[PDB]
Parts: sequence; structure tokens; C-alpha cells
Amino acid sequence: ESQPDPKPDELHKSSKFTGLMENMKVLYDDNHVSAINVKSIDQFLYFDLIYSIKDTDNVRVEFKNKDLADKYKDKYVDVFGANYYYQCYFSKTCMYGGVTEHNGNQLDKYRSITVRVFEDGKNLLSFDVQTNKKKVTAQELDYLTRHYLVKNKKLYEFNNSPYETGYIKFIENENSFWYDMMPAPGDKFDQSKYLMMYNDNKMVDSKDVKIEVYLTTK
Amino acid sequence: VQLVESGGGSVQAGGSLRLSCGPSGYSDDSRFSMGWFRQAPGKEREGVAVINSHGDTAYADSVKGRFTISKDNGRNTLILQMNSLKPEDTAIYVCASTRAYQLYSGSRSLRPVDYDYWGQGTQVTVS
Repeated sequence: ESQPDPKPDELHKSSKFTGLMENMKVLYDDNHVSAINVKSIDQFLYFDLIYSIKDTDNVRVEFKNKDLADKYKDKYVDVFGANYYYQCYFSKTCMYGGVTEHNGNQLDKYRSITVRVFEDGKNLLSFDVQTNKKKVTAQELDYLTRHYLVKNKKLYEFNNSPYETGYIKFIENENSFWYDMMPAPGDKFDQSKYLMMYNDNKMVDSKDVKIEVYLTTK
Repeated sequence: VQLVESGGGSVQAGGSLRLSCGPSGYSDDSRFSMGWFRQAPGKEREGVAVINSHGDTAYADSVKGRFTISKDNGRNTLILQMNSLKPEDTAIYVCASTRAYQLYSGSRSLRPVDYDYWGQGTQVTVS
């Protein structure tokens, strides 16, 4: 069923964040993990899988539960996600989710998906994100959406953001769900903790899914 | 917003038709995207050609180099110029448009779900 839309007091307010916004920004800058048709080479814990991926070396993917790890352990997959280094351990980069079966999931062409951006309840702009996957992780679409908005609207800057609140909403026929784009209030922001929201490996159909971004200004 | 198509019809293979749509309900400086979709007899609706608010376009592979979408600002018309028509192009063609944005409507989506307004459709037959 459908996640209820955020009421205003359920949203993180950037003015309550006194840490370094750069630590959010870098997650949605150019660099990200992207591998095509790879299979896990190892596993550290029961809820992770380890891949050998080229940087241009090893990527630990963490999942929410054992069933996700077991499902993909011996499958050829595509990997797409925002990764981190700080507090990345296994006995070098880490990410959450972002895994899809390769076989039978490829489109012929890249497919454009509208992103509708609202600012203070007003229709601000639209743009496209693209994928060549039938089933794509919400993580992939979220990264692409924010990457565009970082480049073109300075969604995140070094110190802070021009926006007080921001959430991305995914709509799939009847059902919708959303992610808070701002850091939790306080001085601390942990990349590993933030990115863990993607660890459910949530997927959507690129044919049908709609993307909306709601921003408010200060 | 209303979308009223004209210029449908029938031609021999190799022929030409020019579809036209005059959108009502927008402001003079509304920034929105517009497209042409078609639905063949027992198939899903498919995006044919789209133009965003600053005039960039995208096309389905099957019509590239044959069909041209354009927007006449002074006449307030969306045009689909259809050349080198094939039997496979037979379908009900329908105009679609989006809500308006302050800054720009950059999207060039060919997915039906991404449009907010739809015309009534006009028959094109090639045979």
C-alpha cells in the first residue's frame, strides 16, 4: 500500500542542520557506483554482497535483510548507487541496495522519465532522467534526479542549501513513497546512516513510475 | 486546457500529412511540453514526437527522419509534418501537453503517463 505524503513538520528543515552540507552534496555529485552484468565474488556478513568493480576496486553492497543478499548472491546483476568511504569496513567502498538482475531487464534504448519540480507549491520546472532498465531502483532515479538539481539549482552547496525542505516522491499507479532529501537536524551527518534508506533495494517500473520533487525556500 | 487536433486523413504509402493542434487555456508566457502520440488498432499508445518549452525535440526511432514536430509561436500551433508515410503509421494520433512551469519545461518524455492534457485524436490511414 501507499506511504502517506509528508506533513510539513515531518520534513527535515535545513536551518536546523548545523553540520557540513558538503557531506551530503558529494553523494549526488558526478561520482557514483555503476556496474553492468557482474556477479558477487564474496560476502562479509549475511546481509551484504561484495563485488569487484572498476573505479576508472571492491564494492560492499549492504542490504536490509538476509533474503535480499541470498536472492542476488549468485546472479549476474547491474549495480547502481551512491557510495561512501568513511566508516566503510569489511574484512574499498560501500553502498546500500542498488542491485537489479541483468538478464531480461535491459531496454533497447535509454528511456526518459519526467521529473516535475515544485517550489513553494508552484510549478518551477521539469526535466528528464534516463534509464535503460525495465525495473530500476528508486536509488538510481533518486541519484539522477538530485544530480541534475545539484548542477542546475544548487540543491546542496558546501555550507548549506538555498532550500529549507526537500522531498522526492515516486508514484507508481496507485502507490507512492517518498524520501527526505535534507539531513536530519543537528551537527552530525553520517553518510553511511543516510544512505541506508536505500538498503531495501526498492525497485520501480521505468514504464510507469512518476517522479515529483517538492522544495521550499527559506 | 483544451487540445483540438486537425489535419488527419488518408494517403498512399510514400505520402504526406500535416497534423496541427491549437492549445487553449495557457498564458502567453506559459512554459510547457507538448507531444504527438498514436494508438494503432490493438496496441498501446506510443509517443511519436515531443517538443519542450525551449524547442528541443525527441522522436520515437520508427519515425526519425520522416516526421518533424515544431511549434509556431505566432499561430499558437503544434505541427506534426509526416513524410514518407508507411502502412505501419496507420493509427489514431493524439496531441498531449503538460502543466505549465515558471522557469522551463525541459522534459521530452515519450511516456503517456508524463502528460497532463489530451486531445480527442484524429485518424491517420496509410494504404
